[PDB]
Amino acid sequence: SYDRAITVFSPDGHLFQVEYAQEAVKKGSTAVGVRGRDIVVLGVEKKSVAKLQDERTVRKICALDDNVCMAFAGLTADARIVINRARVECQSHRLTVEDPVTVEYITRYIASLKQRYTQSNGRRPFGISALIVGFDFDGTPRLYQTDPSGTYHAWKANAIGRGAKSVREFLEKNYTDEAIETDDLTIKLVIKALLEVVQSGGKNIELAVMRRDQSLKILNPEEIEKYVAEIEKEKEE
Amino acid sequence: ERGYSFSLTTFSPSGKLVQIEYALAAVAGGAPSVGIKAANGVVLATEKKQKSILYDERSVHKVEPITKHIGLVYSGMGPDYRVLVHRARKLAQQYYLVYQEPIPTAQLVQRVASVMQEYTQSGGVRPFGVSLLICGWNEGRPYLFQSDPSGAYFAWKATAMGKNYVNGKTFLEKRYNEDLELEDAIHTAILTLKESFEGQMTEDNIEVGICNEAGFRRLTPTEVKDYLAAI
Amino acid sequence: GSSAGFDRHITIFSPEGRLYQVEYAFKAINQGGLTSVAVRGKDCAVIVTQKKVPDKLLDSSTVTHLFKITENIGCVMTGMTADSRSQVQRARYEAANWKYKYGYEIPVDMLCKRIADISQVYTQNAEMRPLGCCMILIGIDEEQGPQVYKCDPAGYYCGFKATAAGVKQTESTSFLEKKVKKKFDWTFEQTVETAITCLSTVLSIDFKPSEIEVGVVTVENPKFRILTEAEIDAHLVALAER
Amino acid sequence: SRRYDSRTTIFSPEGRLYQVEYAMEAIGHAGTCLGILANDGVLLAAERRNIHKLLDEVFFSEKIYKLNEDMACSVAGITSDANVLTNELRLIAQRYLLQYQEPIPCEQLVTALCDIKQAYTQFGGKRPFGVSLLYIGWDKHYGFQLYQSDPSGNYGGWKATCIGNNSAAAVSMLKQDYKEGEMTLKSALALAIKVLNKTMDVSKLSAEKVEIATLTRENGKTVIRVLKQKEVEQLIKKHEEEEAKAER
Amino acid sequence: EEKVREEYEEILNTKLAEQYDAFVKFTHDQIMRRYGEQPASYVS
Amino acid sequence: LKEREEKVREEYEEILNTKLAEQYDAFVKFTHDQIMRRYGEQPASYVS
Amino acid sequence: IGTGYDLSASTFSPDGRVFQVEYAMKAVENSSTAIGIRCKDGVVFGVEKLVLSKLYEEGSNKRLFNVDRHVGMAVAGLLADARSLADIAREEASNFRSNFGYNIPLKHLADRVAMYVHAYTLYSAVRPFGCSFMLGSYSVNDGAQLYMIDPSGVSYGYWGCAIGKARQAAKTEIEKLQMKEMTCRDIVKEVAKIIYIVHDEVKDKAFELELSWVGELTNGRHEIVPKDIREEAEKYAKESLK
Amino acid sequence: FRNQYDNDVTVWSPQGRIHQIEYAMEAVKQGSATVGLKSKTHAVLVALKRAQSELAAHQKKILHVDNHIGISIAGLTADARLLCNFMRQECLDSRFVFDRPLPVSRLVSLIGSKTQIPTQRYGRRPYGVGLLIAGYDDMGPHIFQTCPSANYFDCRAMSIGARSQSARTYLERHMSEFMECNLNELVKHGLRALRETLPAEQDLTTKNVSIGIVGKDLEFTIYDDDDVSPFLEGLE
Amino acid sequence: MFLTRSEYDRGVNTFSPEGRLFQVEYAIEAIKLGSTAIGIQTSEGVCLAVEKRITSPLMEPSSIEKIVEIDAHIGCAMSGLIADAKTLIDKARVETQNHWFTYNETMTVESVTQAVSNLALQFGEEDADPGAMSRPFGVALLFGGVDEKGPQLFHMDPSGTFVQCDARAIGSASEGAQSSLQEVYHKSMTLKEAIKSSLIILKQVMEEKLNATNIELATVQPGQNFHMFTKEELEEVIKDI
Ligand SMILES: [K+]
Repeated sequence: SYDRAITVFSPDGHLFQVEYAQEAVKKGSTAVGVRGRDIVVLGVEKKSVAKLQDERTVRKICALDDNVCMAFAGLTADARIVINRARVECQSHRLTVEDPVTVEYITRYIASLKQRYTQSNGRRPFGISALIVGFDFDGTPRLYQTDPSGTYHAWKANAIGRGAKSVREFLEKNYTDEAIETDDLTIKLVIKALLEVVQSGGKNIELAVMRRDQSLKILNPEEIEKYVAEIEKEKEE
Repeated sequence: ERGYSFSLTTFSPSGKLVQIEYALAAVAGGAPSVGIKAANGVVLATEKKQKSILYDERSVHKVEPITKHIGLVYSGMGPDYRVLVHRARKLAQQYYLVYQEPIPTAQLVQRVASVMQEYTQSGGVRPFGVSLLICGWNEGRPYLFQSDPSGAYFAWKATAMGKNYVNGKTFLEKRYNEDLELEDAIHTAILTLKESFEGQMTEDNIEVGICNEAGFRRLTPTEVKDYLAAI
Repeated sequence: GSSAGFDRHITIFSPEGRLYQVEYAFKAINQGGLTSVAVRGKDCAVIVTQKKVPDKLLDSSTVTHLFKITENIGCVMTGMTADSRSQVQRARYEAANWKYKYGYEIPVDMLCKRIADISQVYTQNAEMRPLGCCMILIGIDEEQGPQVYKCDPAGYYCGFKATAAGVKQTESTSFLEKKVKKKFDWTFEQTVETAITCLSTVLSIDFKPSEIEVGVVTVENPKFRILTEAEIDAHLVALAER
Repeated sequence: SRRYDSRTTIFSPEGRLYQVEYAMEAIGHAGTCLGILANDGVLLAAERRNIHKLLDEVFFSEKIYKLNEDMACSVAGITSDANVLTNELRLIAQRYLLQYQEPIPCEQLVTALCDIKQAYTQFGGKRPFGVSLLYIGWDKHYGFQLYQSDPSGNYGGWKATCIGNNSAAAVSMLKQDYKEGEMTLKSALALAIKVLNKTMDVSKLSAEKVEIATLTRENGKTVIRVLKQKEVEQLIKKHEEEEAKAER
Repeated sequence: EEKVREEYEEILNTKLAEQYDAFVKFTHDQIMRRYGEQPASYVS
Repeated sequence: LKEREEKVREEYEEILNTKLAEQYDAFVKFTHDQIMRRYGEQPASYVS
Repeated sequence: IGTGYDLSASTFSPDGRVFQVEYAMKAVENSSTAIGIRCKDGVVFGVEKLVLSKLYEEGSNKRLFNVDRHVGMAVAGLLADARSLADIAREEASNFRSNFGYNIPLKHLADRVAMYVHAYTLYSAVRPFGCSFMLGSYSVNDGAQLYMIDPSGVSYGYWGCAIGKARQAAKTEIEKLQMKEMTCRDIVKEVAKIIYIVHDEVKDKAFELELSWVGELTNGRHEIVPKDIREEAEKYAKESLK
Repeated sequence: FRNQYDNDVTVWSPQGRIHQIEYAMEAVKQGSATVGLKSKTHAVLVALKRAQSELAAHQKKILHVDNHIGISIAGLTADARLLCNFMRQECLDSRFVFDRPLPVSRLVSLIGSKTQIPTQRYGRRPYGVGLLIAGYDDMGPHIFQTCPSANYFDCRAMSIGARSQSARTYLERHMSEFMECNLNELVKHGLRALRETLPAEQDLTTKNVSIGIVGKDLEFTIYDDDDVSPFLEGLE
Repeated sequence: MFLTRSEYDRGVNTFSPEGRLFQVEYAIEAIKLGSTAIGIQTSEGVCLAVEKRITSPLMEPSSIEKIVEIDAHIGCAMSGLIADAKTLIDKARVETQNHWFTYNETMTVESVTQAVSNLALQFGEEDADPGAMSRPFGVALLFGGVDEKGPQLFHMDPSGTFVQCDARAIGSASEGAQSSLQEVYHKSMTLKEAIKSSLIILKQVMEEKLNATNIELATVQPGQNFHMFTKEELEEVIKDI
């Protein structure tokens, strides 16, 4: 079996393979996630807008479970692998512990898997960064990310992929107690965050929403267009 | 003791497996081998130009039977041909044990090609340096195949491989048609070998094998003498 | 002789299809400094090798290149000595296993093919080097008569009417070819004559009996026998009188 | 040995996998294979690159491989890796059939093969499968489907796509000419012939140089039929008439 | 005696390493020029 | 004894020149084969 | 000569030389010389065991091992590899006695250990042993035997051999002996003489002579030379060295 | 490319040397000084415990191995602990199988073989630790030195670590007395040798010296900060 | 043979000419990039403090845990690549619970630190099993807790060297914090003084301003168990500065 140490410490203490996985993440499509009072919203940029494609097959927001869902930036196939293992682990935890997985538990599992690939023999780190959202059993919304290095943190709102810094600055300047008062305000906040980096509005936005005791809902293009129109009127004033 | 676990064959920046190209170069540098699919058989011919009279021509053979109805010839590195012949015999026997029917020639070609593919991608190994011509008669129809070092198999009606293989292919292209019987195919294969043969070609410096309804068999030197005299 | 990549270090193809490690293994065969000559006749096979004793402190009984594979097959090894001993040990094992599994003694061509397959494995994989030694097996087949076979590091094997391997295999090959083309019905005496004559005319030595080794098999006596100093001296005297 | 290791499964300084990219260049130099999803069927059209007239073409097809009762695929790239991948695809489809006693949904088979390709680009040091496939199928869930796969293990559901030599031009033509949800089997066949005309510029698009197979549904049974020489000739002649009529 | 040979071998190794590094960086420059223009399809 | 040292220096210079030439030949063959594709070159028999 | 083809024992030089094995031999010729001489009734070993610091105890870093009840072992080169090979030889003799039920012939122990060390001259995953060693035994039904094994793995019988820095001088002075007619009681004296001749008192300051014979005098048991006989041998060697 | 003779343990230099072994020897040489002695009835190890900072307790250097044997480490401490665990396991196995203490020389031979194994395999590295092994068995007091080269020495006294040459010089000049010394003046000689390593601005304190003694009727006991005082008093 | 980069010309288990494993030195360099951590072992407890290093206000400090609980009597402050610290924390927890299961007694802090430190150089290549680590852990840990010997503080670096420290500072600002702890430490200083001193040092070394949400402080007293301070409990000591 292959046992070369792909990820090794470089001088100055950098793990180059992890940094390169992060660079691959930086070239992925922008993904934004915002945690509201009673709704959690995930949004992804679609550079692959090409019209000869089945939108169902390139979804970048996947439901890890009935109460957990994630969006990724980076390599698509590695994201598929991590999503599949996360679903398997969710179902295993539900058998063994009787209860639905908390968001932080599956986030820890995904982070541990990425870190293990960072340090195990003969495999490169996962070139994906995630945004694991969902609701806990006690009704507390959550939002985490998992970088390729394996570090996971909780965020009120974050962006991964290209334009992460721009959208992160926008969210810093535009995440207040009022901006997440209602569901529509959260939807519009995520859409406005994406519009800071997407080429054209509406057509390049994939937006999924999760609220209490309801499964993930993929907002259809018509709803995205009507929301974007609402931001257009709001910006006019 | 543990072998390397990484592919020696990898994609070049041009987008091409250079090791397979170099294996094909070794194939193109070997003794010419020709195969002609007649309407009632197929002939496999190659030259046995030993580099001294000291070599015993009957000691080693380049046209090796695999089953009672399949034979093969190569153009490249002899030891790799021996390895692939042994593996093809193993695969044929496994098929016979499973299905109690002689292995179809297409199936044997597919399995040999799978072995070649394995050696193209597996760790610490180099691709085989032989292209095979697998001949067989089954389902009342002659067959002729060519398996390049990469493991890609092509159905052929007539082909030449080795030195002057492009000129031999042009020769065959000019002088092959559907209605050839086995004897005409043998004559044409001998002429194709002659087209690149250097010096006088005799019984012991060419090896010819045929397969028909009666099955596959190497032509004995006396029969090759009879066919050579016909020119 | 183009080169790109590690093709001169591990057994991978050069751009012209050449494996340079195999050719370097042939050079390693040459590195031994000795040459060996084998020739078969009507009812015998003879292997004659160059026996050099660099130091008078060696036990000359323990410096040999003729090895008895089985009770009926002989072997002369040219090249690196440790590799040659590995190959002879492997040949002994394969022959014994053949007898155990199949109930009859291994044919010489079969043993040469097994050793050649092992050599091919060496020249296919990348982590072990080929053995820089060459094997010349002799024996009597029940149906086909005397057998002379040779296997080189490339994995090639073939039967020979008369062959040679070592530092002077080309000159010996030319001489044996000139003698073979005549086809004058070799006997045991004539076979040992032509082997010793080839070795001497190529090396220009005129051996005393202690500078060569002779191993013979015969249809009358299929036992492999390593000729002693008396027999070799008798043959050399026969050379001298002519 | 680290000296001889080619480091196939590592990242580049700029964060890309060189081996996958090189395999994709190899595929981009391979035979053109395009598929079009129609309302009543889905078809695969593949340029044959070996045209030499000493070939026999004994088998069912040379590019189109039947994967199960209800699915088929084409290949652009290395043929031997294609063979191992298509064998693995057949194994996966039959494993679902054994486990669930029903045909495998197309996306599941694509996902399994793509997961294997991901494994080969994730660990082990082995070179990736330089094969991009082009799947056509049908299932009781999403009807007629067309799927693309990449050496990196990526896949996408396409309604019209082309892989191989001159793939970009074919994709542009398909984008211009594909009519959403209004393309029948005959319209798709005509579009395929037209696209292959401007893709095989050098070869002038004879019927001996293309292999077309259609997947339709008849009486609850899926039929995968390779188009005959006569009817491919008819398609080409009809396209020639239409091209001449354009001059009018 | 042997030290002179060792020093000459070290100098030769250093020079060969410099030339080989030049070759490696040149190939890397060509590859980065070649594959930088188009975006990777797999990353998304 | 310095004559042997000068001879060793000359041999080292010749060896360095030969090694540099061989390395350059290897590099140019590498560039011609693995890189620098030709537009008019159809792929080999194994690409289909 | 190298710098591109001397990185692994699994690589052949363009002229067919495995440079790693040659570097192991270079390692073994930079060690203190160990000599062994075979006589009518046994073999006597001798070692110029240098004492690197005087803080060591007399008998530290022995180079005369005892691999079986009737076989000795003199070593030169890296002592870690010498001890590892001593354990390998001990295990081979133990396994031989366990399976075949009698003492291993030294002609077979030498072959087994030589093949073991040859296995390390083929692969890039391992390195050749940096120690050449001698084996010596005496049995009434097989006589006195002396064999040398070097990093390549070649085994030859010797009437007398030397391994280490002063191999050439030791062999030159051993040839002056007539060991074929002498007995152990005199061969030990001459071994001390040879070791003291080949030793240089200006480069390596101090050394202690380590002697051991196996032979008829010891019923086949390989024993360290008794203290009184060692004192007499050193007395003779010093007087001769004048 | 690079020096191509230094990275791998399985690559011989054209001079017949393995540079990785020498680099592990350097690892031993960079460690803090240890010095050990032996009388005809005792074997004493005294080590110079080094402190990372003025607020950090000094590293333990004498480690228990068995009822009747002990070691003093110098080099990589994790390698030292792994080799110490191997030694302890071998001693316990000898006590289990034979119900007798394991002879010191045989234990050192096992250490030599175990440390030689990685000397010859690809990817492996030499044990970058040098061990001063002092034990008492039927053959009297023993002191041993083991190098990363898997070569071990039967010593009468030895010092390994940083500035060890001064301690070795002191030991050499005063070897003749060690045999007839009692425990107190034997450990005084050891402390003098260890002081010879220290620079001019420092001297032995109960903080930076540890003493391990094994003898005829003496459990191997490591003497620590408070307990070193009776041996320390009376040097200078 | 071209395009090979010198990143992998050396193996993982290779020594430098100075006798230091290259990977261990690189992991030590990685330690100097982590958040600063401070620990003081007083006679009435052990205190551990670490900066959170909040990159952006959207990140919740409650999630970024750089101090953890090995058991009721052991804590751990981590600096460096926190992703690598979790394997060691899990191993320490497993060892503590195994020791309780087997012996019915709390495992000594020194024994826990030793058990975790044995993992530090257990990394390699093909020589080992598939589950073997490929690189040293880029984490320095400050184990602190109370046991039979009283309050204990330990420091383990990637080299596997674990050493008992009266007051140790690790992370980016290790040197300045260590000099300050030298200036302030007395063998008879109380836990309240230790906490105040540690927070003062953190304020001196932190780039961000010290507040109740950008540090974590925990104590292990000979009485009560491992305790994580909170808001309304960390302001009560921050205000004094
Ligand atoms: K090889």
